[PDB]
Amino acid sequence: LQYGPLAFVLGERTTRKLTETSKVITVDGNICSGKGRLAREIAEKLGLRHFPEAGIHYADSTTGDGKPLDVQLSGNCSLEKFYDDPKSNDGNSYRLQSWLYASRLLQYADALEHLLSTGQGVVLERSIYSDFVFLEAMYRQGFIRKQCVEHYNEVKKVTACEYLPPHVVVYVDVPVPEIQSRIQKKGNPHEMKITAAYLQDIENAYKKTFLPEMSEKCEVLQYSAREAEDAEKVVEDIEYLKCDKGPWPDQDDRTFHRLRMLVQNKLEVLNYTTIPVYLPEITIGAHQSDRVFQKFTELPGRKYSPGYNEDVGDKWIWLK
Amino acid sequence: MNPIIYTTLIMTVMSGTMLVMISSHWLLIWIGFEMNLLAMIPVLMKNFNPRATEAATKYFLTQATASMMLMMAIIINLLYSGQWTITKMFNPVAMTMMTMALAMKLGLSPFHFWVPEVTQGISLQAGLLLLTWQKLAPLSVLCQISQSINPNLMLTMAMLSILIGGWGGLNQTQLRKIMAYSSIAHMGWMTAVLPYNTTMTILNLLIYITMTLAMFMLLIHSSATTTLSLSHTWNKMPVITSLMMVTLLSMGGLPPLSGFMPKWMIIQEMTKNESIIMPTLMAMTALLNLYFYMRLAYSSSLTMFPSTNNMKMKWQFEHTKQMKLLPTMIVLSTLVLPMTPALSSLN
Amino acid sequence: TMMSGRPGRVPLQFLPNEARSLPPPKLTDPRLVYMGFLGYCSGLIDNAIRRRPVVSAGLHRQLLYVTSFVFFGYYLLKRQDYMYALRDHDMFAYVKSHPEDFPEKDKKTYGEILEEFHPVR
Amino acid sequence: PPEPTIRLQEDPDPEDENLYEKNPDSHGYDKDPIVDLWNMRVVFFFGFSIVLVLGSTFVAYLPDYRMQEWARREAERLVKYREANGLPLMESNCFDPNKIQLPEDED
Amino acid sequence: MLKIIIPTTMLLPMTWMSKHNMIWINATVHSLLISLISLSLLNQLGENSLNFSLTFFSDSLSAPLLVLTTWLLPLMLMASQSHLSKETTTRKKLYITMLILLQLFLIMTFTATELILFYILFEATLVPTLIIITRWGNQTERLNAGLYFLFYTLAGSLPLLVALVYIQNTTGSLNFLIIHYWSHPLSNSWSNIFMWLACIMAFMVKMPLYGLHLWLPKAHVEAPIAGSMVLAAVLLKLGGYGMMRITTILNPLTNYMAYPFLMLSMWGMIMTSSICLRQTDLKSLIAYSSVSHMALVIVAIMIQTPWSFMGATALMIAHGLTSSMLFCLANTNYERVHSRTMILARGLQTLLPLMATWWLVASLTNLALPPSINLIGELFIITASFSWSNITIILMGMNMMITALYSLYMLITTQRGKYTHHINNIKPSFTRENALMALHILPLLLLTLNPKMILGPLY
Amino acid sequence: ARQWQPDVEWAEQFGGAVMYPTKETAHWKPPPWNDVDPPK
Amino acid sequence: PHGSPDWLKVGLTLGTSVFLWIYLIKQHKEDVLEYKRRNGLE
Ligand SMILES: CCCCCCCCCCCCCCCCC[C@@H](O)O[C@H](CO[C@H](O)CCCCCCCCCCCCCCC)COP(=O)(O)OCC[N+](C)(C)C
Ligand SMILES: CCCCCCCCCCCCCCCCC[C@@H](O)O[C@H](CO[C@H](O)CCCCCCCCCCCCCCC)COP(=O)(O)OCC[N+](C)(C)C
Ligand SMILES: CCCCCCCCCCCCCCCCC[C@@H](O)O[C@H](CO[C@H](O)CCCCCCCCCCCCCCC)COP(=O)(O)OCC[N+](C)(C)C
Ligand SMILES: CCCCCCCCCCCCCCCCC[C@@H](O)O[C@H](CO[C@H](O)CCCCCCCCCCCCCCC)COP(=O)(O)OCC[N+](C)(C)C
Ligand SMILES: CCCCCCCC/C=C\CCCCCCCC(=O)O[C@H](COC(=O)CCCCCCC/C=C/CCCCCCCC)COP(=O)(O)OCCN
Ligand SMILES: Nc1ncnc2c1ncn2[C@@H]1O[C@H](COP(=O)(O)OP(=O)(O)O)[C@@H](O)[C@H]1O
Repeated sequence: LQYGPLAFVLGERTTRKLTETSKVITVDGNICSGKGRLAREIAEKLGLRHFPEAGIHYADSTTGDGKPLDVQLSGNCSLEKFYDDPKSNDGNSYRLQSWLYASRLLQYADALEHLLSTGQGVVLERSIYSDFVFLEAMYRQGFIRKQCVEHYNEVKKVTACEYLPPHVVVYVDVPVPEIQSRIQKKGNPHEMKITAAYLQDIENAYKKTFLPEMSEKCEVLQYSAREAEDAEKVVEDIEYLKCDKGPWPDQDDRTFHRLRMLVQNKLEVLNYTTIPVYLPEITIGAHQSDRVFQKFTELPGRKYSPGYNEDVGDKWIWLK
Repeated sequence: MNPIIYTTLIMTVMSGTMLVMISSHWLLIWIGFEMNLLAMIPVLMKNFNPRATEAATKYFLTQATASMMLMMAIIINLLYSGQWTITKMFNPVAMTMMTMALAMKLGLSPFHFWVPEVTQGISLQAGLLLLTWQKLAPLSVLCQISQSINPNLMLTMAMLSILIGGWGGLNQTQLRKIMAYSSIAHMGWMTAVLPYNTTMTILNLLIYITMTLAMFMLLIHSSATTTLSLSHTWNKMPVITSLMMVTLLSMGGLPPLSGFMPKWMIIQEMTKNESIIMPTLMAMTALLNLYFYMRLAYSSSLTMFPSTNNMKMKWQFEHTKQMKLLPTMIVLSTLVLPMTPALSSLN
Repeated sequence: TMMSGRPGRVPLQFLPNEARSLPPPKLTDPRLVYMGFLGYCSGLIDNAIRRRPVVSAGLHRQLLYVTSFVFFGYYLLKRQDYMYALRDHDMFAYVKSHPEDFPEKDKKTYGEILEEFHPVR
Repeated sequence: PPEPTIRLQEDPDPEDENLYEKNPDSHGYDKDPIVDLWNMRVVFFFGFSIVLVLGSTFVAYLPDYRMQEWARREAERLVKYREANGLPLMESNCFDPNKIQLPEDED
Repeated sequence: MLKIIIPTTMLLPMTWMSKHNMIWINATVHSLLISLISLSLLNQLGENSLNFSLTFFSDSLSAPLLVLTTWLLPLMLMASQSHLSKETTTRKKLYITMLILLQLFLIMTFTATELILFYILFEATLVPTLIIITRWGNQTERLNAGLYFLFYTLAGSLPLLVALVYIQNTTGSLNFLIIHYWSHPLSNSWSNIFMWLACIMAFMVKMPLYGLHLWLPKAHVEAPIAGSMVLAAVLLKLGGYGMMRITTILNPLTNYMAYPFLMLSMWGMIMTSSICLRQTDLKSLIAYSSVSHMALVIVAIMIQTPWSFMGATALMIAHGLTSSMLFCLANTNYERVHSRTMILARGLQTLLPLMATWWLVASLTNLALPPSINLIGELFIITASFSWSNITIILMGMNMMITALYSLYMLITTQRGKYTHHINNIKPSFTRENALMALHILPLLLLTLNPKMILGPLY
Repeated sequence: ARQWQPDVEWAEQFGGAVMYPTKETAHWKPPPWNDVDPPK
Repeated sequence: PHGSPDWLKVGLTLGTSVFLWIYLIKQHKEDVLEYKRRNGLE
């Protein structure tokens, strides 16, 4: 019995499962920061569930086998090519940005579904909120055009007007020279090509816009590089603050039921990520779409429904 | 809203329609219309937004005016003959006013202006319910008094409705407005045979309801509202586009598909009463409906429009909710021509 | 025709008692076979929409579709045949009861009938 | 104008594949040589050998249902009978006058 | 008849459960087998008909058209085998399904003892054709062509439905036997004039008549090869067959209602023959040739004499086969050239001799050379029109001369002369194309031996 | 060598508010992707 | 998802189909018997 209006009618009330410990938390930081390490510690200490940052092949992990598919069949973009050629002629920058934003939207929907179904809270890296800072960095550096940010804004507003912002925002602050040194120490051959201006734009786009917007409606915990190492103080700060300004207290059983119906059925979640606006960076010709879709169908467990694949090994096909 | 409240409101709408259909008193019929209107408004406003509110208020104003006109007609009929039973109207003015009231309720031209806007403002589910279920009470009332209706008024209103639906469907791009104009044209077709044979009216109503239910369920399945959103569908579920094109061809009156059964039969009936010019005019007018259906089919299935990159992610997820009776609706709306004589069942 | 107001009609009976005086349709009726074919088409379309192996996804579901369609088709055919029998019975009774309006035609032979001849040239 | 001048992402137009280059004796039917050869065989056998010849002979030897020889024999007998007895061959009136009744005019 | 209809229906499950690399073989073999079964229908008798049952009957007018319809499908499959190489299995199966549905609808149409069933299938033949034209078409004008083809036909044929139901209301039956036996003269009245126009225009639009032929060049140019052959060979004969079936109730009104259509056809034959001379396209030229021949058939049917009907049937069959062959040859040229222009590729006879022979034979047959059935039908219609009026011979002779001129122009421009230098992808002709041309042409030279099989019921 | 399929330029014809744009309706705007208007 | 053949639904569907077929056969037999009785054939 999957969740539905009937289950809500009989027994399924999601306001009972919330026990003041849910507290959906997003840990946001600058490129190559210690936030990932910090997020893991918070989830371990508070008993929540940690969601690793959504990448190019995040959606491939949740459908069928967790093994990622080919780059052509999932994303059609690469981060290394963006680092090597930020001003690539074939519009790789926007395609990467949109695929990452939609992956983050899917991850947020999955996290909300888990929270509402189980009651155990979640910890996230950069969410759909704060993802616009990378777009601003790309635009100011000149990587993408203005129509690009207009389309991104349209998609973002349409998709995000239906989700609850996170309870707590945790920000790790690292100065630009320090993270440049960290990048040099990292050793990834593509990452030292990141210009200092790009990181400065990311940081000041974080500080000037995202932080006040989260502050006016949520709780903000700005942490420096040193003081973020001690997770005990972070957890104590998380417990001490009380959430009374966001929409979460105003939600009831009916609104929670509507949100739980929305977060599952991922097609509606991703419905507006493919609005019919034809930018050259994201649009695909008919022949290319046909060929790629045909190649996708030939994958082992993708021709039919999940339970109706003979080659994978599903049996009793003629009676399901 | 709460699922229990939504179910209760739907039951109340159906109960109002049933009360209209099973009652032999004018006052009880008016009560059924009032109950239907009262419970139908929140269904339009299930998804709260300014467009839904404006559509709901337009619908309320039109329905309230129609109900008041209907009550005035009932009062005049009672005055000139102390009878409450729904039978011969016994008065020309009362019959004329009741015909206008039922035209307002149905959506026949020139009282058709509210249908496209109400359909556009409200959601697909609300629109589907409004387009098919609402027609049952006014059509039943019109069938019950078909022996008294003036043929001139009904025939001219039906002709105007067909013309207006055909002309207005050409311009629209949003699918909901196309469906509204399609409904207007189909009702112009269906009410033209009321003075002659009500069985043809019922048969056309059933066929139209099946076709529009199938098309609205297909539109809900592939969540598309504008034409381009429908053009994007072929990249994910080509079967849906193919079935939608077949249903669109059926809705245009192309034989041997099911949609040809009513028109043909209706023409036959009007030929038995030595009415030749009008059926020809309505056929050449339905050619316009066929044209914009064909344009929609060209946009949707017969050609492959450019896609979008993010659509790749939609390839990995399946439709979680499946609506039952969709295959049955498609089959009934496409391949039931060879069983045409079953209309003798007085359906 | 408007047999709705026909006297002695039960308001909500699908098949009146007198309809039992007519031969039931054979189980191998072509129309019943067509209803079975419609049911099979519905089953195939249901398999196609759900993204399942179209021919051999659910045999029980296709069987249920076929059986339901055949059942409804059989009863619908019985009602249709009864209604047509009623129409013919009323027609014949009325033509018998009003001999004045349906006079016997004075039978004539082509030998004593002058039809104009239009040559084709 | 930093626009890429590319309207959309598209595969390049592929060049036509010659069926002879990878397979001489290509028959122009299919790229799989065995299926191709058998397609040619069945097409030639059922088109020329079975239909075009057996069907032609069948049509040639169709029984005379049009009744041409029967009509010739009937005409021969009629002509012989009418010549022997001095009758004037073909008759002007298709139907005998006595059977036919003409409405009187009296005008 | 069900021995023919049932196997055509079984062709669909046969195709859909075939292996991915064996659909063409099975479809071709069983289509040819079906054609052999259809051969039995040809043995007509001088009496009424082969009344199989209450729903289907066969005449000596329906038999040749039925045999041609059943014979065309294997050729359509062999023609479509070329450009569908890079197509997915589902779409190829859908294409074969459309072709099979078209054949089934045509087979049910040509017998159709009742006129309403005939009309229903006559309009049912319109959906698979439109899908084929608008889906598997190369040019971007296939959409406009499909719209023109749909609406030109439907606007003409919609009043026909009203006329038919009116006739059923008054006459009481639409069965063709009862209609023929109980026929009564049509008085000269405005209502009867409009009944005549309604019953005639639906078939004259599809033939097509000059002035309503605008849809035919578009539909023939933008369609794929199989759609082109099925349009030129069988779909054009529906109008003439319907007209010869339905003119049995329009007498004696036709005696003076045929003047506008006779004049239109007798002048449009000259106009389209002249148009063929100045043409930059091959498929358009062949389409206009088809228009000219169908105008001649219209004249023959409207004359309404036994020789007219015999010549009309012979010309129908001959033109169907010849136009199908010409479209095949044009498609084979276009596949190598990829341009579809007459003067872009020249002197192909030096490079492809056997295809030059096929071109010569097809042009000679189109040129109405004796003793081919093309000239048999042509000459019968000429003699009948001469009996109608002695002045028609001028127009008919002018048409004959222009027909010869444009046929030999088509042959010379594409075959003779010096080859174009900058084309080096003219590969040797496959066995498939040669077999296709042979199977197109041999039935014509075989039917010239037994003309009585295609001379219609008035033989 | 390739079957023609609609491109962006062909698809933009159906992207307007209504077909056959005129002077009066040139200033009309398509409804939002979701049926929600700004609260202003 | 990870779903086994639901034997409850399969059993219900088979039972419904078999019951409907048996009922149809019995109804046809009774109808033909009643018609033969009324018309006095057998
Ligand atoms: C696509 C075509 C429409 C299909 C509609 C859906 C089919 C499923 C419906 C299931 C059965 C319907 C009714 C249920 C049976 C019990 C109800 C029964 O008692 O009603 C009787 C009546 O039965 C129904 O009317 C007959 C229903 C049959 C509808 C099918 C006819 C469609 C004809 C063309 C398509 C051929 C069938 C295609 C496959 C279904 C009482 O008649 P009566 O109260 O005294 O007269 C009222 C009407 N008046 C007022 C005008 C006089
Ligand atoms: C390559 C170089 C040449 C090599 C070849 C050398 C050999 C020369 C032979 C070629 C032609 C020479 C002429 C010889 C003709 C003799 C045969 C002829 O007399 O038979 C004809 C018979 O032929 C057939 O009638 C014609 C063929 C039938 C046409 C059907 C076509 C096959 C089906 C394919 C589909 C059709 C598509 C179009 C549908 C309409 C005429 O029949 P008929 O004189 O009376 O009497 C027959 C015997 N009777 C008395 C018992 C009755
Ligand atoms: C030396 C001989 C020269 C002449 C040879 C002529 C051979 C002609 C063969 C071609 C025949 C054409 C097909 C004819 C089909 C029409 C007739 C058909 O419908 O009749 C059916 C009967 O058809 C036959 O039973 C089957 C014939 C099918 C096969 C024909 C032979 C060639 C088949 C080749 C198939 C492939 C061969 C193997 C390839 C690998 C049903 O008959 P029915 O309506 O009950 O009859 C009632 C009257 N009765 C009672 C007196 C009988
Ligand atoms: C454009 C491409 C081709 C399309 C199809 C063309 C074919 C359509 C043409 C119609 C055929 C003829 C129509 C009427 C024929 C009747 C003879 C009549 O025209 O002649 C005179 C009739 O006089 C006048 O013509 C009256 C009619 C005038 C109004 C008709 C419109 C004329 C021009 C319109 C042309 C538009 C054609 C295309 C429309 C889209 C004789 O006078 P009278 O002997 O006393 O009456 C004879 C009839 N009776 C005996 C039953 C009484
Ligand atoms: C490619 C485009 C071709 C378009 C073809 C359209 C024109 C077809 C010809 C006219 C079609 C309508 C005719 C009506 C159908 C016939 C029914 C009939 O015959 O009944 C007549 C009725 O006749 C009519 O009603 C005809 C009215 C016509 C109204 C529609 C006019 C359409 C255009 C007319 C001019 C077109 C003619 C030339 C068209 C050329 C092609 C463009 C008998 O009347 P009763 O009631 O029985 O009277 C008996 C007691 N006295
Ligand atoms: N919208 C985006 N655009 C470009 N790159 C992104 C985007 N989102 C995430 N990334 C990439 O994800 C990588 C991991 O982020 P980061 O947290 O800084 O490193 P780590 O996971 O080691 O802590 C980074 O290299 C960053 O560039």
